[PDB]
Amino acid sequence: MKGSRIELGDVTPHNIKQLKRLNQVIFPVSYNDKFYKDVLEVGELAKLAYFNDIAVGAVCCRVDHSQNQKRLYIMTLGCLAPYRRLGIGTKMLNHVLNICEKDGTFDNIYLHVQISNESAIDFYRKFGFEIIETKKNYYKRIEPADAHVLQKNLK
Amino acid sequence: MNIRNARPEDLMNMQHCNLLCLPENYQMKYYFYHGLSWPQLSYIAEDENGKIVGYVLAKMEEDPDDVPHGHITSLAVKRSHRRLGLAQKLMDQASRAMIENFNAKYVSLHVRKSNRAALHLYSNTLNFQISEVEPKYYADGEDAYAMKRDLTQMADELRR
Amino acid sequence: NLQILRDLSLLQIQMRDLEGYRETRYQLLQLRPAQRASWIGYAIAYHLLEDYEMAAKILEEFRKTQQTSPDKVDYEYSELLLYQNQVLREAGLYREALEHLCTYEKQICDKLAVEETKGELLLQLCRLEDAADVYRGLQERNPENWAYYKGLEKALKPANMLERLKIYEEAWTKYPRGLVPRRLPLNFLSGEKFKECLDKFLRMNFSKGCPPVFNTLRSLYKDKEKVAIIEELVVGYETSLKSCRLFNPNDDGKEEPPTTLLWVQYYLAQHYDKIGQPSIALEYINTAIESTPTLIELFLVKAKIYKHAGNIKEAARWMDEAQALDTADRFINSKCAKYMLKANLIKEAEEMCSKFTREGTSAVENLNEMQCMWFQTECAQAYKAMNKFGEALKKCHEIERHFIEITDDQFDFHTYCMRKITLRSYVDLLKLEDVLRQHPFYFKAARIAIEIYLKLHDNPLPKEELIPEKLAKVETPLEEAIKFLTPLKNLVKNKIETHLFAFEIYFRKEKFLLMLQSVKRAFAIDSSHPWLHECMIRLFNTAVCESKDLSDTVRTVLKQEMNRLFGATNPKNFNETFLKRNSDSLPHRLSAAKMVYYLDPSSQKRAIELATTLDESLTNRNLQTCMEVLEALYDGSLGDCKEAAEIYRANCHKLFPYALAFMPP
Ligand SMILES: CC(=O)SCCNC(=O)CCNC(=O)[C@H](O)C(C)(C)COP(=O)(O)OP(=O)(O)OC[C@H]1O[C@@H](n2cnc3c(N)ncnc32)[C@H](O)[C@@H]1OP(=O)(O)O
Ligand SMILES: CC(=O)SCCNC(=O)CCNC(=O)[C@H](O)C(C)(C)COP(=O)(O)OP(=O)(O)OC[C@H]1O[C@@H](n2cnc3c(N)ncnc32)[C@H](O)[C@@H]1OP(=O)(O)O
Ligand SMILES: O=P(O)(O)O[C@H]1[C@H](OP(=O)(O)O)[C@H](OP(=O)(O)O)[C@H](OP(=O)(O)O)[C@@H](OP(=O)(O)O)[C@H]1OP(=O)(O)O
Repeated sequence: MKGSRIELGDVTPHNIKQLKRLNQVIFPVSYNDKFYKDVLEVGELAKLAYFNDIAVGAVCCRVDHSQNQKRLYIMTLGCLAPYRRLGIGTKMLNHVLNICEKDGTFDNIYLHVQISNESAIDFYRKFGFEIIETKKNYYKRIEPADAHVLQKNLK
Repeated sequence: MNIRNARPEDLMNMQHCNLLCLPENYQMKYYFYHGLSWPQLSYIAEDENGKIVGYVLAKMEEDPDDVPHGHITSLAVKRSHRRLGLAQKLMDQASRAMIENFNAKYVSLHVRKSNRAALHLYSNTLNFQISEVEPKYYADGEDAYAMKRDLTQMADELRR
Repeated sequence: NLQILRDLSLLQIQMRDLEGYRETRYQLLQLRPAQRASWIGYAIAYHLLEDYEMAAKILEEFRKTQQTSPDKVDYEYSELLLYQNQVLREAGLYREALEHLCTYEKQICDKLAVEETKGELLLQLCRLEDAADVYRGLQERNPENWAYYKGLEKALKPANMLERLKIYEEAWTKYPRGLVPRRLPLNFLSGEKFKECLDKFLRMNFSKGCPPVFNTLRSLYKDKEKVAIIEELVVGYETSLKSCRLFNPNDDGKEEPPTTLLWVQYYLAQHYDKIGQPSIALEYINTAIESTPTLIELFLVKAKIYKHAGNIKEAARWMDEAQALDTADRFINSKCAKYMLKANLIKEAEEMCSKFTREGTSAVENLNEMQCMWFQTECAQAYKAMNKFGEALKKCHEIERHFIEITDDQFDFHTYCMRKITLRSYVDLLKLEDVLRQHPFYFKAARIAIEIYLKLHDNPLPKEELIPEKLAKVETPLEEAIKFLTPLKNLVKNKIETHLFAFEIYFRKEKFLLMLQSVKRAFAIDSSHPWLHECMIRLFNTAVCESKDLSDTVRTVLKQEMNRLFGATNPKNFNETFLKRNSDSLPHRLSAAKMVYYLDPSSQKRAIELATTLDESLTNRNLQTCMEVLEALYDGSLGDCKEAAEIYRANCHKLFPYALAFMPP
């Protein structure tokens, strides 16, 4: 805990272009402008992750209402390729979980993972995520078009 | 960089560094007011060629219903000279000049709620405390943080 | 009769009649001798007349009637002693000023001004043992001031390079956060002692993550020995940092974050830009951008490489890229508009400054009200580059109108600084308002105005508003140019451009006694100036073949001081003497070639081969001179040479592969 050079920050209208530049560098899929308009209206579920005071990663979430239960869908979570294996994704994902036990009304945590990114499954598996559903034809143009559904039960 | 006490010949270059990076600008006769009322409180930073790269404009708030306290009017560093230690070293020279010239008990300022660079300076390094959130204090409707830094632990190390 | 003598002195200190001001404050003293404003107004009237040995005896008879007063303030009395100590130092009385300081040093609140004058007085009295214990106490208060290390070197007086370093080496262990004591040894060390002292400077700043590690070390780049030490050190850092995550492959510490390799590539992108190799400067900065694409400092440097290489339209593209990332920093917004104005994009730059201004007005109208002189200079320069000479004269007249505001802004401080005793800063304000227009923002605005009025004489085409079309259609362009020159001729005399701009105004008015006066002052500053040579060749030529239409008392006195300035020759052998003394400097070679065509237009082919020299033995063969040689082959200063101005453009394109001035059509 002592000596932290990793910290999080709020997505602001004055740094929203950094959030879009982080997304298109890291993820193969693209997001329209209406995605980046809703992310300014969420609050503390959208965080920019910093490392030595430069922005190297981000997390975006939204509140879901499906299957008669309150879920939280973690859409984007990742950091840059030169800055991995350094603890950025552990700090980002613990921030999402800290909101969940503080509220207590949440029922689920889920996200879709590509079946080719086997490094990302082994990161989420450590925090309690299970493979509950295998989608097919989820992504359109990418070479792996399948997608697992990784879920975490809070109750 | 040379950190030294600002003279009236340096005031016209401090307005140029203010117009260059801060959205809350002042006239020239405001600078000639801070340099003739509290000359010892305004400091600057400069390089080998003599151009100003940072400044601190500070004052003492003249109010009779309370203890004497300092006020930070402005602070900026050119982006070519940021992350050099230049602004903590400019606020440390100005807070010491409030203690030994006017016997200030604390120092206050206003900072925007989204100014992340200045929040990490005042809270994590200069140890300012958030006193009052002021709503719609600025021209684009943004809320400000009123901050306070107690100048009594710093006054004990000068007498020691 | 008060308030008729009070405001009369108030407008006398404004217009600076110090003999009529001293006679007015003398009557106020004999009418109101009890007020503290009547004594300190009478002593300032002697400090401005440089009569220090009577101003020191009015501050003494005022001081002894002040400490006994029951309404004494501790701050208004310490500022009187610190001003009385200053009159004693300007009179040369360095002995009885230290005696005056050591008596009252416990009644003065400002301990910075007490220690700095005491450290100065103990040097002029040769008391260097007690002086070095003042400068060590000043250095503990502020270890970032350069004046406290030059006072230590003047008191300890080191002999060799080894014990001179011990002044700065003590300050490293005593102040581990100071940056000044670790940077000033690099100015005088040399060889292996320089290398191992620079090595502990660069590892400290790369691991910390300071972006201005280059902007500190930029002053010691004019040396060919010291550059090759930095060039081998950081390239050795960059090689091992992407192979073992360490600065050296042999030292035993913990490994480095990926941030450290990012900041060594950031140094070697500005390093090769300073050397003049923009192909490698762009190659390093693009590798850094492909790691962290949201770091704003990587786009301010890529836009600085293209500006130095000659592509200001490509440089303004990346300043527009960097402001998109963070839209609250006014620095990357104000420098982006500065790069838009350099690319002649005035309307694109006005919508840029509209992002950070008032809602209820325009973007350029707000910056005129906020005294923004850096924006009204680049707009005045860009309108001149687009041949909008009327619009450019509007901005140069608004900068001059800013300087009329500031000299009238001192009017509410003559009464204010006598009610509050702050007499040291008030006298420094009065001396500033005499030399206010020697600021650099006035010279770069008066240069544009005179150069436009010189073109309007060669080729003619509340308060009151300024209309751009009324300004350029003026009947006396050289009489409006002399109003921009009259303050420069008084206050800015150390610059050679002040006297040479005085030549061009009087050369077009045929006033030979003033053309001789201005060329004599410019000769005593830099006699090997290329622009000065084009003035005296044009002076000697209009005294040989233009000897009939002058007065007899004028033509007799002229020829005496010419032969004092150059030997018993014609103007043609003065050009060959100038050409042979400095033939390896390219700007002098163009100034000699433009005059060997001016004296006789039949020698055109020798004039072209002089100016189009491009071998590597030349000095100042950079972009800014080769662009000036090429534009002289277009403007007719070397004759009709359209065939020769195209083989030169294709030769200069191999030297500068990024510039837009040498791009092929
Ligand atoms: C299907 C889809 O496309 S879903 C989109 C998922 N997001 C992305 O793909 C973007 C980035 N992808 C990644 O996989 C990133 O590496 C992320 C998300 C793991 C970033 O998190 P990181 O910064 O790497 O956290 P970090 O690795 O430091 O800590 C997590 C711990 O889990 C372990 N771990 C993490 N990755 C791995 C891995 N490939 N293999 C084995 N163990 C791992 C480590 O033990 C690590 O501990 P450590 O820091 O002491 O080494
Ligand atoms: C006017 C007022 O009273 S408040 C408004 C002040 N700001 C403005 O007007 C806009 C211009 N902003 C600036 O010029 C600068 O960013 C300033 C004044 C905020 C400070 O910048 P610097 O000159 O780099 O200050 P400095 O390096 O001494 O700050 C030290 C600490 O401040 C923090 N800090 C400084 N800059 C940053 C930054 N960009 N991001 C995050 N933290 C920062 C850090 O915690 C740093 O600690 P460290 O030295 O251990 O790394
Ligand atoms: O913005 P200013 O305070 O007026 O200083 C600028 C600026 O220097 P800074 O970046 O430190 O502020 C220029 O840098 P850029 O405009 O290229 O970003 C620099 O130019 P160089 O670093 O390339 O040398 C120099 O310009 P100049 O070379 O003319 O001195 C100077 O400009 P002025 O002092 O003349 O205004």
